[PDB]
Amino acid sequence: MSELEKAVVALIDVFHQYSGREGDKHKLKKSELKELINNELSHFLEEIKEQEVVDKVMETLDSDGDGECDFQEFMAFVAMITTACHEFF
Amino acid sequence: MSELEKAVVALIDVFHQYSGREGDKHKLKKSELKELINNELSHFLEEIKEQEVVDKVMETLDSDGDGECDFQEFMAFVAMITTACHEFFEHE
Ligand SMILES: *C1=C(SCCO)C(=O)c2ccccc2C1=O
Ligand SMILES: *C1=C(SCCO)C(=O)c2ccccc2C1=O
Ligand SMILES: [Ca+2]
Ligand SMILES: [Ca+2]
Ligand SMILES: [Ca+2]
Ligand SMILES: [Ca+2]
Repeated sequence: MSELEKAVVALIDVFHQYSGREGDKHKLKKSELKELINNELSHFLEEIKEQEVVDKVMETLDSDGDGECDFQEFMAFVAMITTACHEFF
Repeated sequence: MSELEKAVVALIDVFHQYSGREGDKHKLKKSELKELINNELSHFLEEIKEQEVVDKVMETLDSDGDGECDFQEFMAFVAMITTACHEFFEHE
């Protein structure tokens, strides 16, 4: 794979490393989303140490209202992060 | 860096490998977009050889109509590709 192709696959893989833990294997519940952020975005985003933040992040990401973050919603999160990083530089 | 953080950085890296080649250093013109697809998406998309094909890709991606693909528009392209890829496997 090229660098870009590897990045695409990594996005899918990381989503599933977390979505597949509990409940529906194709969505991130609050606890899965928290762990993804704390373990995999520790250099980019402040660590989540409060359940209120979990609740508010999920509210922001959960566009279809099912209480969880699906792949589409995760990709919108990735786009937000990547845009923020781009602006940073 | 986690794998996710490395992937994010790779997106920014690749965009800039191509956007700074010609003209506006912050956007992909058609030639730069063709080169990006042909060299970085050679396993996921058919090689571009015809003008009409790169014209159509740019038309599809160029949400703001300025004739080039900026970073936001590139990120939307990446999301399209990633979503399509993920649908080839169990995804529900
Ligand atoms: C991206 C980010 S994202 C910050 C939340 O919007 C970042 O914090 C960072 C820090 C240091 C080097 C690189 C980066 C990013 O690419
Ligand atoms: C990703 C892609 S790119 C999007 C194609 O519409 C792909 O073509 C593909 C084909 C076969 C297996 C896996 C994948 C992808 O992960
Ligand atoms: Ca789950
Ligand atoms: Ca949802
Ligand atoms: Ca350019
Ligand atoms: Ca544009």
